[PDB]
Amino acid sequence: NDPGNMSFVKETVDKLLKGYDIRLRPDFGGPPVCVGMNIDIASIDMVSEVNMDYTLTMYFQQYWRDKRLAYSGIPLNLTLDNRVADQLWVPDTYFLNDKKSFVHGVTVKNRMIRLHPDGTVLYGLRITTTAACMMDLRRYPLDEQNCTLEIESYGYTTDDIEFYWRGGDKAVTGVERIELPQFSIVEHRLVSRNVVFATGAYPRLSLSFRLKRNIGYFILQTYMPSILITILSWVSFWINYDASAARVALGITTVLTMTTINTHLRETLPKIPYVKAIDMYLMGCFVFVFLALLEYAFVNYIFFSQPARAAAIDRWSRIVFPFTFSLFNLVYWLYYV
Amino acid sequence: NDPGNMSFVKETVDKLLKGYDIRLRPDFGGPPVCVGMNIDIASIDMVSEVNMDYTLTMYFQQYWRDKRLAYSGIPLNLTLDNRVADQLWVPDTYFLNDKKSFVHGVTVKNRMIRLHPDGTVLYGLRITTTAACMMDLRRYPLDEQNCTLEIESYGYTTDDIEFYWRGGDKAVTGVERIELPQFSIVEHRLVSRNVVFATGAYPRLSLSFRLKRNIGYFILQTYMPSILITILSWVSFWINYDASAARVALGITTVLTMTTINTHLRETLPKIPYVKAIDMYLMGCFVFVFLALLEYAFVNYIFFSQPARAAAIDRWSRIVFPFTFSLFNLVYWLYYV
Amino acid sequence: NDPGNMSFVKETVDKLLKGYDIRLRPDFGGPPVCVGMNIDIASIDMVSEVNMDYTLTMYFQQYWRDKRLAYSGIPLNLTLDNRVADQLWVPDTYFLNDKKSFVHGVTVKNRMIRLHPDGTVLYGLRITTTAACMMDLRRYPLDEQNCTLEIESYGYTTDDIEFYWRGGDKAVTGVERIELPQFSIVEHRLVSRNVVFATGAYPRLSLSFRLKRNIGYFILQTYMPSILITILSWVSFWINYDASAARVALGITTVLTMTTINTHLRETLPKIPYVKAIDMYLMGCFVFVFLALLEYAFVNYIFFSQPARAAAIDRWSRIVFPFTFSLFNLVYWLYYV
Amino acid sequence: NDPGNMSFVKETVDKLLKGYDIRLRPDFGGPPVCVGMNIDIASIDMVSEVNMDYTLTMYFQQYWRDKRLAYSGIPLNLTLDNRVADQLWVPDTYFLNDKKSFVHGVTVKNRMIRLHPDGTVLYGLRITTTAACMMDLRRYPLDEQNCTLEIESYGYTTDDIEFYWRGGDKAVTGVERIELPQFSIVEHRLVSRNVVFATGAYPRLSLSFRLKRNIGYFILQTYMPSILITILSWVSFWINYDASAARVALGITTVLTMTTINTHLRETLPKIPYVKAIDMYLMGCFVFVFLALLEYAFVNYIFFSQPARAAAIDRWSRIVFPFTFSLFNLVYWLYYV
Amino acid sequence: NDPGNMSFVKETVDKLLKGYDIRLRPDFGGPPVCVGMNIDIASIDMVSEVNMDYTLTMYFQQYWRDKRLAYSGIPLNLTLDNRVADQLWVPDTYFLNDKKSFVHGVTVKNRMIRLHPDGTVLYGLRITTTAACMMDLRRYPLDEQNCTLEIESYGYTTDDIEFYWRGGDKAVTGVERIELPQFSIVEHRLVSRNVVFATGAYPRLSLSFRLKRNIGYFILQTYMPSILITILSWVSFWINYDASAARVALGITTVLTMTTINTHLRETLPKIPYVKAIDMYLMGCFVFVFLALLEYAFVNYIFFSQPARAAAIDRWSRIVFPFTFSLFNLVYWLYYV
Ligand SMILES: *[C@@H]1O[C@H](CO)[C@@H](O[C@@H]2O[C@H](CO)[C@@H](O[C@@H]3O[C@H](CO[C@H]4O[C@H](CO)[C@@H](O)[C@H](O)[C@@H]4O)[C@@H](O)[C@H](O[C@H]4O[C@H](CO)[C@@H](O)[C@H](O)[C@@H]4O)[C@@H]3O)[C@H](O)[C@H]2NC(C)=O)[C@H](O)[C@H]1NC(C)=O
Ligand SMILES: *[C@@H]1O[C@H](CO)[C@@H](O[C@@H]2O[C@H](CO)[C@@H](O[C@@H]3O[C@H](CO[C@H]4O[C@H](CO)[C@@H](O)[C@H](O)[C@@H]4O)[C@@H](O)[C@H](O[C@H]4O[C@H](CO)[C@@H](O)[C@H](O)[C@@H]4O)[C@@H]3O)[C@H](O)[C@H]2NC(C)=O)[C@H](O)[C@H]1NC(C)=O
Ligand SMILES: *[C@@H]1O[C@H](CO)[C@@H](O[C@@H]2O[C@H](CO)[C@@H](O[C@@H]3O[C@H](CO[C@H]4O[C@H](CO)[C@@H](O)[C@H](O)[C@@H]4O)[C@@H](O)[C@H](O[C@H]4O[C@H](CO)[C@@H](O)[C@H](O)[C@@H]4O)[C@@H]3O)[C@H](O)[C@H]2NC(C)=O)[C@H](O)[C@H]1NC(C)=O
Ligand SMILES: *[C@@H]1O[C@H](CO)[C@@H](O[C@@H]2O[C@H](CO)[C@@H](O[C@@H]3O[C@H](CO[C@H]4O[C@H](CO)[C@@H](O)[C@H](O)[C@@H]4O)[C@@H](O)[C@H](O[C@H]4O[C@H](CO)[C@@H](O)[C@H](O)[C@@H]4O)[C@@H]3O)[C@H](O)[C@H]2NC(C)=O)[C@H](O)[C@H]1NC(C)=O
Ligand SMILES: *[C@@H]1O[C@H](CO)[C@@H](O[C@@H]2O[C@H](CO)[C@@H](O)[C@H](O)[C@H]2NC(C)=O)[C@H](O)[C@H]1NC(C)=O
Ligand SMILES: *[C@@H]1O[C@H](CO)[C@@H](O)[C@H](O)[C@H]1NC(C)=O
Ligand SMILES: *[C@@H]1O[C@H](CO)[C@@H](O)[C@H](O)[C@H]1NC(C)=O
Ligand SMILES: *[C@@H]1O[C@H](CO)[C@@H](O)[C@H](O)[C@H]1NC(C)=O
Ligand SMILES: *[C@@H]1O[C@H](CO)[C@@H](O)[C@H](O)[C@H]1NC(C)=O
Ligand SMILES: *[C@@H]1O[C@H](CO)[C@@H](O)[C@H](O)[C@H]1NC(C)=O
Ligand SMILES: [Cl-]
Ligand SMILES: [Cl-]
Ligand SMILES: [Cl-]
Ligand SMILES: [Cl-]
Ligand SMILES: [Cl-]
Repeated sequence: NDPGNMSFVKETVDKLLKGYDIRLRPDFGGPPVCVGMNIDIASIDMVSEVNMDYTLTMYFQQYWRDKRLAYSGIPLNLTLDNRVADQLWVPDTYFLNDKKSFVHGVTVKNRMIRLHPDGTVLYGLRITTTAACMMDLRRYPLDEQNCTLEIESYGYTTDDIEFYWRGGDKAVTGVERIELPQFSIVEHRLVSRNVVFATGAYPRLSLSFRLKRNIGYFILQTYMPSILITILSWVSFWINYDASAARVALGITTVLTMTTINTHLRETLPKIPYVKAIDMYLMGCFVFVFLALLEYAFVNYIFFSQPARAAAIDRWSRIVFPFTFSLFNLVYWLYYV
Repeated sequence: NDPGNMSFVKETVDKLLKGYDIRLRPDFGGPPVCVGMNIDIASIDMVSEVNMDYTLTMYFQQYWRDKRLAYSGIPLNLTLDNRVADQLWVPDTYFLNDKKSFVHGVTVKNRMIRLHPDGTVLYGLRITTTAACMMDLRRYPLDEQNCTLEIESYGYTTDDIEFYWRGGDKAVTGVERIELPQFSIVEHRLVSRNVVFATGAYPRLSLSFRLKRNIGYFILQTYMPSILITILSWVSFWINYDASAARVALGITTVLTMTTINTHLRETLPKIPYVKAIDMYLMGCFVFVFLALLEYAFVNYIFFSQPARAAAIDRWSRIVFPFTFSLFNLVYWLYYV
Repeated sequence: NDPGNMSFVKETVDKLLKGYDIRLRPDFGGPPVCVGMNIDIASIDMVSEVNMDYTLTMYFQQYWRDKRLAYSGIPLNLTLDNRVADQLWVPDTYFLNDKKSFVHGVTVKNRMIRLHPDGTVLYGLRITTTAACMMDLRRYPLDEQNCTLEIESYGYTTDDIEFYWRGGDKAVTGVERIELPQFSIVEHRLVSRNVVFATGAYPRLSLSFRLKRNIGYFILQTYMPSILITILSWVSFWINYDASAARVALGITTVLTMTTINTHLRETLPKIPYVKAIDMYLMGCFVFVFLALLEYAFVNYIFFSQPARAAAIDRWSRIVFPFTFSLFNLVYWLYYV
Repeated sequence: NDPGNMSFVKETVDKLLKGYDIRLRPDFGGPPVCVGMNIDIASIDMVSEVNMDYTLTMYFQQYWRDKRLAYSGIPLNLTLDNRVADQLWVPDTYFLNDKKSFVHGVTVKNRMIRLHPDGTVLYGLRITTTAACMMDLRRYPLDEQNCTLEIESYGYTTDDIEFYWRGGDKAVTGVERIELPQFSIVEHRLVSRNVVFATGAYPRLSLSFRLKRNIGYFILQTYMPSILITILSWVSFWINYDASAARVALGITTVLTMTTINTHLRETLPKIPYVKAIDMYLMGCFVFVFLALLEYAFVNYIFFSQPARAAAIDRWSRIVFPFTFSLFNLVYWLYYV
Repeated sequence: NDPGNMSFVKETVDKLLKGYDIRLRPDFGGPPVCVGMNIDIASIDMVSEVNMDYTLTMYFQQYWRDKRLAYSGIPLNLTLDNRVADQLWVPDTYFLNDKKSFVHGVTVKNRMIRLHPDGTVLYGLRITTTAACMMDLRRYPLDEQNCTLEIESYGYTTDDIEFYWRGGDKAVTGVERIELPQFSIVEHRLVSRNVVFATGAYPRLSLSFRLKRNIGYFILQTYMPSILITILSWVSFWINYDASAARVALGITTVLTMTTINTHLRETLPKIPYVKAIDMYLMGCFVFVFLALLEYAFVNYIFFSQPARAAAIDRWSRIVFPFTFSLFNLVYWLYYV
């Protein structure tokens, strides 16, 4: 009779849990129970190309109705201590593609249960999850990635449990507040579908983001140092061919410098082994400095016999190398845009 | 009647827990319960730019009143074993921006419960928490950071629970004893406010520090080696231009040395990819050594035809390079102070 | 009488667990209980040569019959909450070669129990396991690996429990969907056998894959840089022998470049210490550049006394080195194919 | 009556735990309970300068008297299974400066409870703890460190619990058996005191060690390579000044070699950023090789105009550089001893 | 009467656990209980010189008799579910030198309990343990190590529990199947003894292995590259002394190459700081290349004044350096064999 009477509320709640069976879903043997889900994305911790995964922190909320929990006489929504969730049936929701997830537990287990007079249950969890994201890094670092989060029921088919995004397209919030230092989020989508398996159709909810990488860092730290070394290799062309020590030292040191750039960048670059766009550019620049030293090899071999022809080779090399390298840049960036 | 009678105290405490409901907050259905909080900061373990987080160890204390726990006849404050906290209602306090936190449990769970005759509860926890701190590292290593710790109730709105800093501005202690090897704490602030959400206003407490990085290490290990290499590149100007091997070797080795400095520092520097102030300085010095070798390319090309003009270019380069580099230093440090 | 009557189903299930003993296997003291197993491979997280292990995520399902759990009157398959599995006997199945495995527990423990009227139990678990895989890396990176997963009963012999692959060769699914960036799966096999131990025969199930490594990355990043340095060393042969500084600098810098390639690749290469095929090729190329500099040592020592003989040595070196290196390549790749 | 009668001992122990309250300390409301502590140090796992902590494994024993546990008729000390400790009051002892600690649990929880007829309790735990140790590394690697372990009661003041070292100065054993590869233990001290806090005085026990680092490794691997490069730079002085290519190459390569030593040592050196003694020596040697190349710059500029003065500068440089470097060594080692 | 009657077996087992006290050892107050132990070594995961520990996976079995568990009428050995071990007394066996150990728990806790009619208990556990192994690495990488596993009772003295190796020298199996990529096992020993402590003698079992490292990897990757650089330094002796640029560049580049070998190997070598045999060889080779460049310093200083004496120094250096280096190799390998 009195909502503020704590003794009466204890009697009301104990009546709900008297005879309550946690092993049975609501409306057992009848129509499936519809569970609505909405996510408040706290942050995206990291996106790892080496491990092919990303880490996500979110507020995961589930919304279903259990008529066994309906109470009367109290015109209020009962927010209960999170330890009562162990005494109730909850959906066996799991993330299909997650690798390691947990529920925060400081200072208490980050969980909330809110009851409603008609039997509706609001069930919230603060979850940090690492989900697998297979990344196509052929265009690295100019790549665009699409990482998803799959939500499914572990043991119940669509004859028992159905999923939907509560609130429509606005079910997932906090996407605009995500601050990824390396990526920029382009779009996010919410997909609801049933997936047919051996044991029957299973409810499925999908949340996906499209990530576009920021290339500003790689231009300054990776492409620019390699270009300048390639430019520096062409200095040998304008050096007089009689100076054997100067042009050989200049040619071989640029090759030495190029290898140091290549070898040390591999430590900073992702450890995943296969061909990438950045590797094609770095190897392309190494070929040019390799051919620049070979150019002087031909000139130095024929400088004594045919000075006019040796000088002619050197003069043309002052144009072919800048033109071919610029032509190589044109085709490379057009193919990677 | 006798405070020292252990049997009587057991009877008194068991009476308090007889009929006690942990699922209901104090004054359920009535005015919100006010929870006072104070923090004793044990230490700040680390501040990570790569992970964008910091680790904090603290004594977290909560102070509320529960009239269900009021006892009479014992004019003493009852300090109970920490296992009794599981038999009482405690606030569902959590840290909004934490990534991984735990309560120490050696040799026992680091927790204390103290009861008072009027029903007041003192609840302490020793917590190590890793909290996310988004760092703006454009001015790295001359950056100044502001890392916070957000405290909020997980399931209760301001109609049920209210937060305040117990003791005012002196609620948080131990800040002056924090010893960060890399940072110096400038100020800390305590903020109390209510944040409006979809489900209503939520109590919020904020503790923030301002961190100023120490630049002494970077001057000796990063800026000084790069400056001296740039100074060493200008030695080629005073070397006679006829010595083709000497000036070419000197010019190309400084470029080789500069790349080794750049590549190896990236391992020591933070792994976060984007433009930083230190990167601008390192790349700026590489341009100067790159142009120093290009300067001899022009001189060596025209030394035979116009010795006077080639010598004139060399003479002016002994002034422009020191002046431009000093001018570059002036604008760089003024823009980063 | 009514399948949709939740109260009747609770009575039926409680009758099954009344007097049920979890310490005794089904048909205790009689014929062994046959447990059928099928695996749905979610993914293969990683394959580590340094740790000699691979990480696997899968849906592990076990299928046995317990006549103590037979129920009548309900013509339906009872899917129960996963917390009921603690109240039933389950096989003590473990993975023989695993190093670290766990069952996912977000948002609930990833586990399902399904009962059938005849007493059959379907028991599913989502398990991430790290299994030891001893790899023969003599042919690295042209190696082919065979990693297995051994399934055995911990405490029961074949007189008590028997294993079989439920569904035959189609028991394990999802192998075709595995996407390993570095490896390609060639075949998988299912083996069932009994292994005789000291305490008797034990049931055993084996799932093995054959992995073939992708060599495309190593050709571009490891073999190609080393070959080009070896080619660049032969440039000294066509350089005139009077230029002492040029040929010595060219010869010694290629050795310097080769060491930098060798030393830095070790960081990228697996940390396991022993002889590998890639090490033989890298050391072979170092011998050629080492002998190239020794070739000029002989020429420079006898150029003054016998110019004709010194020139003859240089002329033959322009053929022997390309021929021997090509001959070395022919034998190397034939032995490693 | 019969000590060997297992049934009688069960009756005696069950009588002690009948009515026993774990929430109340012994002599509740009366004099404080004195807890004696002794530690058997198993090992010191590691000492980390990067993390500013050390790892310790020890046998932690606590010794107090509880008259509620007094028994008569059995003239024996009852060693009970470690699961009985959960049914008894134990001190809330914790380590003030620990970062991560645990109690070993294989094959059982490493814990022992021994009862005595007068009510005395012996309570042992095998604990591995990581304790914070703030290290002053200005004199690194010639530093001497003092790492402590603070022991305190979490919730009880000196009015309730008092601490003392059981056995006096011999309370802590196993210090002489500690084998640190990098450090040598000089002394250890045991301190007992009461620390006044806001809520009153708290018992405190302190165990501290003084660690002296071993410098033999750094002499061979760090100081010796840098000294020899500095010695090698002076070779240019005895080289004839007409050889422009030789002295420039020798001077610039020593600078290149010095940077490689500096950059690569940072990976092996601790990652903590600030000035250290080793950094001063490495930077000092770089200045000498930097000035050695500048010395030839002056000589090469004036060799044509004033050969006598240019030769005079070279002759004096053969003495000033060895003398200044030796003078630099004298002041450096005297200031760091 | 009927072994196959599951109801009768439940009655028999429940009778054993009726009145059973887990806090008391078998034959409490009487003769000590003898516990037999045998180990089936599954594998040795890794041996870490940096952490001074090794990881071991094994089947740990304990064999004792408890007359309280004797049953009659069932002529069979009762294999029970592993959850019954929590209802029985088990020895408090722990590993003295372990650092981190756990019992596998997928799909169940890897544990078995087998009862016998006379009261004998067979108790098995699958344990992965990391045990501390102090390694003497003065002879690294030609070192031979002896790693042990100490087994002891935590709380019981020899008056209560006694240990023995069940099966004699054949108690530990699977040693011959251990496959360490870096080490080869020479011998293993089983030791049983009582260790006298302050509180009395304690039972102790010791299992130790002798490990011999494989040096094949270090010969190819560490010793061979350093030897060839030292050989390459002697090329300067046969180069004509008039070529100042050639011999200086050759001498200083070998020093540069040697430092790169030394610095980069430290990353691959163990991080433990102190003198090792490999460090002596690497530093010895650096002295030879250091003295080789100093040899030309003397020759170049006196070539103009005394060409005959300068040539004489060069001629003798072609013999002393190969002889001293070979003499250095002879003493080094004899002292390290
Ligand atoms: C990252 O990558 C993933 C995987 O490719 C992308 O996920 C896909 O997203 C698209 C939408 O952008 C999904 O397409 C939609 O699927 C809905 C569900 O499909 C189920 O139901 C339909 C029948 O309704 C069945 O045919 C189907 O088999 C499933 O059972 C559909 O309802 C949608 O249909 C709507 O649009 C079509 C036109 O496209 C209309 O004709 C319809 O009337 C209706 O309006 C639609 O087809 C697709 O299913 C998702 N794939 C998966 C595997 O889930 C992410 O979008 C991507 N991320 C980003 C940022 O791009
Ligand atoms: C990775 O490496 C592992 C280990 O080498 C390979 O595993 C082996 O796989 C082969 C099959 O490819 C297995 O061979 C088969 O074993 C079955 C079980 O053996 C038990 O039972 C037989 C009697 O039936 C006993 O003799 C034996 O001792 C065992 O107790 C056999 O039933 C199979 O026999 C079938 O084929 C033979 C011909 O080969 C016929 O004569 C038979 O009639 C019958 O049709 C067969 O012998 C082998 O046992 C596996 N080894 C282990 C240790 O399990 C993986 O295959 C490999 N991975 C890849 C991808 O290659
Ligand atoms: C690593 O660094 C720590 C911190 O600096 C060192 O710890 C200190 O150790 C010294 C001893 O070496 C301690 O000094 C002793 O403290 C005792 C306790 O102090 C309490 O009680 C006294 C009154 O008795 C109060 O004044 C005080 O405020 C405390 O409440 C004292 O009892 C000792 O006094 C004894 O010596 C003095 C002379 O020194 C005599 O006059 C006295 O009569 C008596 O005999 C003494 O003062 C010091 O307290 C420790 N500091 C801390 C913070 O605990 C470690 O020693 C160091 N490690 C190594 C290896 O050097
Ligand atoms: C790695 O390093 C460890 C530590 O050094 C080695 O462990 C030692 O192994 C040897 C055997 O190889 C052990 O020696 C034996 O110890 C037994 C137990 O000693 C207890 O009991 C005896 C009395 O019986 C007491 O004197 C002693 O103090 C102990 O209380 C002895 O019973 C053995 O005696 C047998 O041999 C001797 C001759 O050597 C005969 O005279 C006896 O009659 C009898 O037959 C023997 O002394 C030694 O105890 C171990 N040390 C430790 C600390 O446990 C490992 O062997 C090594 N690993 C490898 C692979 O080498
Ligand atoms: C029990 O705790 C209360 C609260 O800490 C103590 O009350 C304080 O008493 C001091 C004086 O001793 C006052 O200065 C404070 O203002 C009081 N605080 C409050 C909230 O009342 C009380 O003294 C303690 N009881 C005992 C026996 O120590
Ligand atoms: C509060 O509810 C309890 C339980 O129904 C009841 O006994 C009590 O009388 C109520 N309070 C009042 C003031 O009536
Ligand atoms: C202590 O309290 C108990 C419980 O109220 C009571 O039975 C006992 O008599 C008290 N002690 C004394 C000495 O009265
Ligand atoms: C449902 O089953 C319960 C338990 O057997 C029974 O008491 C109840 O009457 C059943 N429902 C109906 C509508 O009969
Ligand atoms: C052992 O103690 C029990 C409990 O006190 C008692 O019933 C039994 O008789 C004792 N044993 C003997 C031989 O008296
Ligand atoms: C099996 O044992 C139970 C318990 O002792 C007994 O009641 C039952 O009669 C036995 N079975 C048969 C067939 O006698
Ligand atoms: Cl957490
Ligand atoms: Cl802890
Ligand atoms: Cl998980
Ligand atoms: Cl452990
Ligand atoms: Cl495990």
